[PDB]
Amino acid sequence: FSMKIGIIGAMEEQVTLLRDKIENRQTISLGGCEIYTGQLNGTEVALLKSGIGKVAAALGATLLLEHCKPDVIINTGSAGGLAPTLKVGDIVVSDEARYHDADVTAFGYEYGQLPGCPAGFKADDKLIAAAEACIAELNLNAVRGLIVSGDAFINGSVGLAKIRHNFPQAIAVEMEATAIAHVCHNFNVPFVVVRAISDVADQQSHLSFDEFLAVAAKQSSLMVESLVQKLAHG
Amino acid sequence: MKIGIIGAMEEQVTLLRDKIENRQTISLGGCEIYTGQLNGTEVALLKSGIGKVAAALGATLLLEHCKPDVIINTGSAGGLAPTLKVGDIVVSDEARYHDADVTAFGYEYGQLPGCPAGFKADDKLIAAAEACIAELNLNAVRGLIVSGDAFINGSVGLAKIRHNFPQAIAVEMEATAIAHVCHNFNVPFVVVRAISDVADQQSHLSFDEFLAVAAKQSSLMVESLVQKLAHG
Ligand SMILES: CSC[C@H]1O[C@H](O)[C@H](O)[C@@H]1O
Ligand SMILES: CSC[C@H]1O[C@H](O)[C@H](O)[C@@H]1O
Ligand SMILES: Nc1ncnc2[nH]cnc12
Ligand SMILES: Nc1ncnc2[nH]cnc12
Repeated sequence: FSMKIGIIGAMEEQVTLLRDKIENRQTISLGGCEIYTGQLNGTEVALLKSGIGKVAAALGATLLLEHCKPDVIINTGSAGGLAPTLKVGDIVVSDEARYHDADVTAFGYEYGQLPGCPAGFKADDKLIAAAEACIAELNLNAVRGLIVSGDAFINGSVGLAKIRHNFPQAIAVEMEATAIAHVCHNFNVPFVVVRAISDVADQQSHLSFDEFLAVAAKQSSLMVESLVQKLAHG
Repeated sequence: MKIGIIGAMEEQVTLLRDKIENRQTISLGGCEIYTGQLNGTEVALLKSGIGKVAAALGATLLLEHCKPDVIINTGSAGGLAPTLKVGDIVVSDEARYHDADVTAFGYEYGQLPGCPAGFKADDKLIAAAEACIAELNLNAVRGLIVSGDAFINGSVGLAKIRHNFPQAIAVEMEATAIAHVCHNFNVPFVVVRAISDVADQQSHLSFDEFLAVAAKQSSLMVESLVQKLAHG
């Protein structure tokens, strides 16, 4: 009864459903980001709409941490599926997060790793578990694994193949997860990514994203709502 | 007036950290902020770490806490403009991401949704920097600086930047992130960095050889600029 859960989403459509569910909501506007406070099923939450990309997410994650001091962070939104058994709508939960577009290999850093940072960032084990519990209880299809981020919308061709080559175990790709993980790592705050698949990152990813965002928002949202419930009670 | 200064590597901010008097260190979000005076001018120097997220994070803490009036981003860079040479100075007219790509939806290459395609550095700050470059007889170039989370070492990487930004004068890894954050906070900025390599196949070796040189030059520039900004 005194846990505050931070939730971060990039686009308005990706956070709109959850924003409308917040009881006693209030709006805080800062650094070009918006933070909704209130409760979601009796649980105190702080929902930030960050904007797209690594820097936007970092700026927002920093404002959320520094200002709302949430206990854990859940990054939601959509993603391009890379793992074979993923279909539009299915859930992906992060085990870990890595930048697919960071490269200081010229200095002997592991591909994806930035100097001063670990090669990848680990999601909180308990958060991952509660998320798997929800996945099982809602009976949805999900895959747990490495999620990779970059400042590009993958659309097949070279972009896609480079990622597949460098991160064969990557189960999905998007644009904010690793930045949020990087910031939480610095603030020593537990995180977990729970996203719904909107496309498969090929030549059709753009059209698929357009046709299925409502579906990904709904599916990811249901999971987040359920995860907050699960986390604060069980 | 308080001038905020951001640099990535310790080696890149240590000379400046040393001259700060009435010095205090604040440790937060895994970044260090050194507040005090640099030759009579109030400053806040942040060692951010390498890359866009590291810089965005550091910049946000700096702005949201020390509330500087302007931001000076320093450090080094890979020369792209034909006349640049190790030690030379590049000044930002503007900064753009060379690795952001959401063109699949119609944004300009390098542009992220919700942001202008590029971020303009402050005219006054640019003018002051040019006056210092002139007063110190330094060889410098002004123009577009492109940032990315990759160290450029010729080959395909360099080719991609030549192709999307034939006009870029230099490449590095934090500038646009800092510009982006200053944008959201309405804080003017300017980038002043020294060339440590020319981003070719030997950039790694050259970065290694001229580490110190870069640090000294960029530092000298920053001290002069701070001074000019605060006392004419
Ligand atoms: C419109 S670019 C794709 C967006 O959806 C996912 O959440 C990505 O991370 C990005 O925010
Ligand atoms: C060690 S990778 C190159 C570094 O020097 C420049 O300042 C870049 O921005 C990065 O911080
Ligand atoms: N294909 C893709 N690339 C990047 N971010 C995405 N988010 C959802 N689909 C994506
Ligand atoms: N070649 C290069 N690429 C990226 N950042 C740099 N900083 C200095 N040289 C660089």
